[PDB]
Amino acid sequence: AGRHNYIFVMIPTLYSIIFVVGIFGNSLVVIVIYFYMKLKTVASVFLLNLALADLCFLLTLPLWAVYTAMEYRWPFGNYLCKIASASVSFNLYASVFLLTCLSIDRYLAIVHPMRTMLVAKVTCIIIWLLAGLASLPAIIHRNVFFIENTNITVCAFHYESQNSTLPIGLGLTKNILGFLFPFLIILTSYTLIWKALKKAYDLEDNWETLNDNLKVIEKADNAAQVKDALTKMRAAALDAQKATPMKDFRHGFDILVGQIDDALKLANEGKVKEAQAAAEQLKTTRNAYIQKYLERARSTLDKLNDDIFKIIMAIVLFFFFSWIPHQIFTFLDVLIQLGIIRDCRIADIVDTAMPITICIAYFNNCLNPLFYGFLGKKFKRY
Amino acid sequence: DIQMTQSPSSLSASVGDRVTITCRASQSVSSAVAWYQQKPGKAPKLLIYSASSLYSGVPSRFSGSRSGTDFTLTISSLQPEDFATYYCQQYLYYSLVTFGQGTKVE
Amino acid sequence: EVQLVESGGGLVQPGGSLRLSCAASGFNVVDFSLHWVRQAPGKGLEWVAYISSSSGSTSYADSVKGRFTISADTSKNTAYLQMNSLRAEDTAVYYCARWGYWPGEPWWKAFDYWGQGTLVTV
Amino acid sequence: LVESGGGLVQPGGSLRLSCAASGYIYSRYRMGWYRQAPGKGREFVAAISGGSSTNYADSVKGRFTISRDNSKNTVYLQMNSLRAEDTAVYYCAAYKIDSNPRVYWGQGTQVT
Ligand SMILES: CCCCc1nc(Cl)c(CO)n1Cc1ccc(-c2ccccc2-c2nn[nH]n2)cc1
Repeated sequence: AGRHNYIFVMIPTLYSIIFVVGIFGNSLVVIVIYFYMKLKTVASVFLLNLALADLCFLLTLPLWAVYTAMEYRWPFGNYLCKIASASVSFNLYASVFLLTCLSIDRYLAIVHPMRTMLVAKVTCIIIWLLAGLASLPAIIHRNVFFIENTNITVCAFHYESQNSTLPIGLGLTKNILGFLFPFLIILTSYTLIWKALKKAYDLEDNWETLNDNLKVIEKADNAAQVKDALTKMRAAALDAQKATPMKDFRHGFDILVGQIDDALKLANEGKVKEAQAAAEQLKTTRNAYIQKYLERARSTLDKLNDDIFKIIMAIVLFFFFSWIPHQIFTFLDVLIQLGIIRDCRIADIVDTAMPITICIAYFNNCLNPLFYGFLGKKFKRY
Repeated sequence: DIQMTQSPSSLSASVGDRVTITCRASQSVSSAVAWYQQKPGKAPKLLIYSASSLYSGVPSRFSGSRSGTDFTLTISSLQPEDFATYYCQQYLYYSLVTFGQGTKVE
Repeated sequence: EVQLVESGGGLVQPGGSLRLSCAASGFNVVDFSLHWVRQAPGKGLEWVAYISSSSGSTSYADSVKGRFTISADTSKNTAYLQMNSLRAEDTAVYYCARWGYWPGEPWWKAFDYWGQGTLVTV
Repeated sequence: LVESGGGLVQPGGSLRLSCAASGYIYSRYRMGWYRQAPGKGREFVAAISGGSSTNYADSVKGRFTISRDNSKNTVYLQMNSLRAEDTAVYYCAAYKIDSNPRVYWGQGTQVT
């Protein structure tokens, strides 16, 4: 009721600070990406379009700032009530589609490292068109409504009944197309990334154990340090053979263990000098069959060193963390619209926490630039 | 000298129960762990080689898994014929063979 | 089918000698390693020694190294083991087992076929 | 889902425009009536709910009376002196003003 006025008077100032922070940071991001990076990779095109969508949304943000400040007294008219809400919904849809495409591109780049810039631009245009199409409900049904006989006007959503089933659809098309289907694609594209990293790390971790113990054999001539070092090498050779990133990889390690078994043979008798001679041959086998598969493991793990992967992970994680309040509360509204819940408290919590969730959901719009300078060590110099 | 330790000294269970035996190795032996079953007065019989692969002619009750250095043997249904001493084994190298201590399911 | 049969067991005073022989059938010693696993009465299985006929290799347990002499004969498809300077601990049931060579799967199968077992008393 | 009702009548007569609504669109939503005169836009005629006092248009306050019913989940509009330019089509709207404002309209009923 009127008690909510005290908290809600601070909503417009949060909108204003978000607007200024975003309109500065995302503009800087645009100029940085276009100039110091020159859009030389596919990951740059998607991020630049994310920044452009942020610009487009933040341009129409201050209308809602005064709309909440004036306590729902939208004066800008119908031609802006039908475009500001459209801009908000389009921002949501375009941002989530761009994030899904970014995650798919990261998976393809670090799991399948095999002109795509033009393909990126085409996909970007398709994403913008699809987001504009999904913003059609705000294009059509959003309309200025005169409250009572007074002169108060609100950018109300006109559920014209007896010709529309949408009330169920709109609350669900957001929760499905804007958060659910994108989540499955992104989670799948990042679980597959983890599997490819785990296989690459296992080969690198086990081959390290071969390297350190190989150094131990040369430096020690105790006739038992060779046994201890060789035993840990054979166990590492077997483990690395199972870290599949086909016959060449298996045949490459079958000979490798055979040399360790040969070296372990004379370590038993006491021929220390002959022990490291057989262990020295391990380098020859490595350079032939294993080094080819050893560079890919480091190359794949080197993609985590890229600042792009750090930035995209931060952007994707925050977007779905900040949208989990509103998307959950949106589903609650959908259930309450069909009569599933008939609780005053449920209706009250949905109708009073939703103002905060919208601010929370679009809070990420002014935090995308802050993820560039925080994790983009290169971006700091710009 | 990889020491191999078996946790359940003498597992007690009834018919139809699902029993497990846990093996822990001193060093890392990769997946080179085998499980045996010595009925009394008879030679041991191999059940699971490579710590996860069932042997030929062995009922599918026995299933083995490896979690780093932790090797476990699982019997889905404890038939009355599966009452014998189960022995761990690690076979990283020919001269580095060390068995467990024995878990007799009673 | 592939089977392994032992022999040479008996009763002897400590410090005696026995000729524990591990005969093989079905397979050949030239493509398998014939180990020796023993267990004291009521105790767990303990490794003793092994022969690599193809590679001519041999090894022994730490409590057994320098005590027993092992050998193989591929002509008769049988293994051998010599007992020297027996002790009270040496008494056990000696199982001869077979184990494949590293290149391929037969290595991963561990001791897949064990011998019938022979009893040695001191 | 917003229903409607009513019909035509001779000048000076009276009739009860009815409009039933679902449990959601009645309990928490300000249920009201808007008249859309031919060649004109919709204008406020009445309202009975929404946690606020009932409101009539200044041109209809004399002979209009909107009523409700807690049992059958309906709202009735009781016109008394139907003359002048009251000939129009009446929409039964149920608007709830929040951070996602909604206006549930309904099928119009021509009245003459
Ligand atoms: C930071 C953006 C604030 C937007 C906003 N705050 C308030 Cl308060 C309102 C009034 O309803 N509005 C207008 C508005 C609210 C929700 C949406 C929206 C969001 C996601 C998905 C769909 C929509 C939508 N609502 N109507 N058409 N599309 C659009 C506009």
